Amino acid sequence: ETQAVEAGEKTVEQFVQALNKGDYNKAAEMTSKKAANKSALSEKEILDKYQNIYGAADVKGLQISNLKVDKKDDSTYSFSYKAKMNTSLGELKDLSYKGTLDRNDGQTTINWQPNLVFPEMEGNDKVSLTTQEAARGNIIDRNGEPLATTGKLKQLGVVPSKLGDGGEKTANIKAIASSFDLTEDAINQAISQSWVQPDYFVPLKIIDGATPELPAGATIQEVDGRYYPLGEAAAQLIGYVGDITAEDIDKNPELSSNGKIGRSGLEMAFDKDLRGTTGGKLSITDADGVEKKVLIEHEVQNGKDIKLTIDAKAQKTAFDSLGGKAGSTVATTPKTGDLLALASSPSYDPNKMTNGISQEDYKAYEENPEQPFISRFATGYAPGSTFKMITAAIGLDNGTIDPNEVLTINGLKWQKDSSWGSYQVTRVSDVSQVDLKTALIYSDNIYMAQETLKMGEKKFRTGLDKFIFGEDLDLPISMNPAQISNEDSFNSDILLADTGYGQGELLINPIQQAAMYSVFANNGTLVYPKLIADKETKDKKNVIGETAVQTIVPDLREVVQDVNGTAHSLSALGIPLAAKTGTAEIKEKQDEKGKENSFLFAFNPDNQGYMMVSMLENKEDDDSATKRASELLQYLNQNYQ
Repeated sequence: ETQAVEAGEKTVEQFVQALNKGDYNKAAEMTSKKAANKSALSEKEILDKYQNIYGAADVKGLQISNLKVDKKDDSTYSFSYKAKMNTSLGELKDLSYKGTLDRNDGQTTINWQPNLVFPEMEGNDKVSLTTQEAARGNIIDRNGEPLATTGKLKQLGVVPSKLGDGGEKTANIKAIASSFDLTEDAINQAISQSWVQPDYFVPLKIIDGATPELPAGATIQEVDGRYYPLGEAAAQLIGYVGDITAEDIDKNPELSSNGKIGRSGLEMAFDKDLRGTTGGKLSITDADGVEKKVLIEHEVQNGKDIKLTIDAKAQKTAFDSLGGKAGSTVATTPKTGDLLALASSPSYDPNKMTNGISQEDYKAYEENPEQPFISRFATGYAPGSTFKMITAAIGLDNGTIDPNEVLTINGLKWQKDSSWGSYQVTRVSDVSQVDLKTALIYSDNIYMAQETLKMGEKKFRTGLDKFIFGEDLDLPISMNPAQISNEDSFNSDILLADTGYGQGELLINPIQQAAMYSVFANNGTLVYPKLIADKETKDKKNVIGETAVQTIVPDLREVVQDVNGTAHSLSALGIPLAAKTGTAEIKEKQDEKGKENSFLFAFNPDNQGYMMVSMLENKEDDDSATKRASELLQYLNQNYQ
């Protein structure tokens, strides 16, 4: 009729969680009085020992197993268990702890001994901790410009002794809370931490913006931190870093209990390569410091740099050009696949994200219907009517499209026959006589719809299978493979027609679009995009025939040169351009009225030096991808020959 084991097991479990959370006072309180067969130190000494050892090594995730609590005599119970914990030098597994407990007046306490810090420690043994911190690698652009690196950050903090006494301190803390949007409790918790000394500086917040008037006690210090020079302009590509938490540790035991881990983008994708290995040594020594046991010993390894094909100026110009609207712009050197820019708008501040963003500003990002967190350049979209040039090329190669055949088209709408019900393909300009060249110039959907249907699904898919639908691109960016449609067959004349001018169920991301459109700058050879600068160029030959390319390209120049071309506004720039505009019209079940995406494909047809693909999502009034492309084009044309 005994159930004092219940309380026994529980005490050890309460002691351990107390240490797990760093409440060393609480763990000290659960220990027996100091005496020969009880605790070896007063509770204050005990508190201090854990604070100096466990606090310095930043011990977290202390977890036990095999908890056995057997009784030996009336007022004494033995205990033992296995455990692991994580430190600032990594995990510590296979630890065997053992001890006894004192039962008295209902309560049960721990007969503390040094071996409940670390096993085999005895008497006045000590712990030595040395740390060699490893610098996180930098993500740099094609010319070495920094995209993720270390920077000097403005850190607000207070010096307790300079805060005053009694009411004055309370008045100063109030003022700091106002001027910097902080809580009094937050500030007070921070000043109470044990490492703090009267004249020491205690950090409170990273100041991104001008520095307000500083109240007594408050001060700013420039400190090192991860820094993103392009800020939001490359936020989705690069991602951001955050504090390591237990969950990360569970998965990776080599992770330092305190440190930084990438949360998205390349920071995450290359986190192992960028973090390196933290060095140092945790060991037990006797009272004199003579090494007794080595618990952990690592050699420091600085992370390595990751060099991209990105051009930091193109990236910034690409992002800025989207004017804060929903959209994406991708730019490459089509002959090699180098990714010069990967812009997605809107975006988020990666510096605020890494430096402690409020919960409200974080939700406002995630809840924004325009989704600034998504990587639009890695998200599948219907490619729009720019895709007409792909359908055209396929038709020239298989002989179903004669560039000289002139179609008679009346009005802005057309259906094959009344089996289409109320559906009709729509074009923007009412041009009566339309051949391939005229269809490209005017961006005529009806012409291409008619030609696709004439071609038939079998020939059309035979051309499309030569591209990259279904392929997983070799890039450190998460994405789904492009698709023609949801199933293997369209099983619909309408869907077939629609896919020919780029709507229907096509889903291709801007990077994938750029890969496919590279055939016009490589005489029909497809060049796979690359992001890592040292990577070997990869290509696929004969995706489209040389003759198709040679026929379409001079037509694309007219898209710009011809007074009626849809990209004629770009001819005022006076630079060599082959272009194809497009639109995608998608259905609605909430606004009712459909939304329209606007696109621009452009490249230098004289030197094939650069290529761009840009989308303005849900364009308004007279905005277009084309009206925003001039600055990026000017810059690429000057620099990529």
